[PDB]
Amino acid sequence: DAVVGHSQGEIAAACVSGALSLEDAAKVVALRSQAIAAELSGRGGMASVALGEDDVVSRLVDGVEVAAVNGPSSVVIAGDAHALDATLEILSGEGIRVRRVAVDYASHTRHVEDIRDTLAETLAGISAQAPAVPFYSTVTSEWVRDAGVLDGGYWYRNLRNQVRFGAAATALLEQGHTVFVEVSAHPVTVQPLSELTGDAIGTLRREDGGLRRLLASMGELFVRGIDVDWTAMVPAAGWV
Repeated sequence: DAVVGHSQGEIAAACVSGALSLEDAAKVVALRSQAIAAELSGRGGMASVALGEDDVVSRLVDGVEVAAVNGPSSVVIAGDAHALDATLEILSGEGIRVRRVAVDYASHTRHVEDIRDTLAETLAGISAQAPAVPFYSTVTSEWVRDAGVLDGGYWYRNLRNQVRFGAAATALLEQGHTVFVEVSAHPVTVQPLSELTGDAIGTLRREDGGLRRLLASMGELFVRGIDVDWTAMVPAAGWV
């Protein structure tokens, strides 16, 4: 009924939602990942401060901007490494649970304002068709129902401007959406979503990326209430 994601998590959230062709989505993601590797590395990092937007912004130092609004009680910060170290020392002095994440590239900050023309050149005219499944956008916080509009400009803007995940999730909850199926190799968006709605199922986990975890996630989705076609996994046999 909809597919949601965060930044890079919005790539295939636009691919299988009827808003991207497979080949051009592959082109987009290859260019994005190579651009991230080439330039953004060694220019910052993410630190999760286990507080909401107001609490973290009351303590935000210069040079660091809120990475995204992930929830009224969970907001990550991103900025220059020295300011991150100072803010983390201050937070530890305050005793608030704060956790770095080993990211060498500062994402969705001022650093993105330098290679914008590169993304514009590389992502010009990508076949991002009109979504047969309408994804409520997060850059502008409204449903997009046009064909060919979603070019590399909004992709760069998602890569640059702060993502309003909390507002988008609240709007989706208020518009009747309840089931949030988190699909990745390890849960990252489950915690915030679950603290907001209490219904979140992750697909894979660390060290358990085999078939068994896939069937477990499918079973969780099936027991949640949605119907799944189990006949594909198991073929026919004799009478028992």
